[PDB]
Amino acid sequence: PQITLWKRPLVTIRIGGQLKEALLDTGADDTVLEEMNLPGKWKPKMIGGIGGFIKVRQYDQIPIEICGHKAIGTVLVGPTPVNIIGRNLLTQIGCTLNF
Amino acid sequence: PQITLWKRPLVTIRIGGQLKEALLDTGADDTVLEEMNLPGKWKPKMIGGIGGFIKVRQYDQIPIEICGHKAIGTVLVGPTPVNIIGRNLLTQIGCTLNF
Ligand SMILES: CC[C@H](C)CN(C[C@@H](O)[C@H](Cc1ccccc1)NC(=O)O[C@H]1CO[C@H]2OCC[C@H]21)S(=O)(=O)c1ccc(N)cc1
Repeated sequence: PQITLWKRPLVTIRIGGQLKEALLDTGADDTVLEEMNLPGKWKPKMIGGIGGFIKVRQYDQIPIEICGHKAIGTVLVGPTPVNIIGRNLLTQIGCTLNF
Repeated sequence: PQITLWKRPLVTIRIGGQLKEALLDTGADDTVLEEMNLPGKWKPKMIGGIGGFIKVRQYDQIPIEICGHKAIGTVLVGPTPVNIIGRNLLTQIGCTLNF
């Protein structure tokens, strides 16, 4: 689709058989999801945002269907204000900015 | 233009003197710029993201040129690590997400 920006670009994602709303966030290098259970090994990591640093759990090679488009990549789980889809997965679904 | 997301979507903006590099950020509701001493009235505000909140000064009706496109609107100013062009101005320069 083409998504305009008068409203937040929120879309439905499917991860681990669950449906969630997430924000298409071109300002995010990484994909960061609110606290949830994902299977498999994870690694403790830290990331910084506008307000400072948080601790996250890094899950590698996780499938997510974003608005009908398949991605398989790194997902960070931690205390983000909202689920964000960052550039690591936006590139996989062929997302660009246009003006 | 079309901007892929392999790299951070940084572009040149102008606000007065001062050309700056800023992120075209679909995840930011409002534009937030690094500390700078703008003229005019303003109001304090707190904006939240990963890590928590920062305090900013909200200036209204500030003209900004973004990649040669004219925009005018709210510009938040505070201790952000990166200059961020948010949705309030992205719509003004005709910017969409496409995939
Ligand atoms: C609530 C949604 C989202 C977290 C809001 N943020 C915009 C976001 O694009 C920031 C923009 C941002 C970029 C870089 C530093 C700080 C902020 N990115 C971000 O936090 O990304 C993190 C995930 O990947 C990593 O890559 C960048 C930092 C990490 S924000 O910076 O906090 C923000 C919040 C409110 C306004 N008005 C403007 C900006």
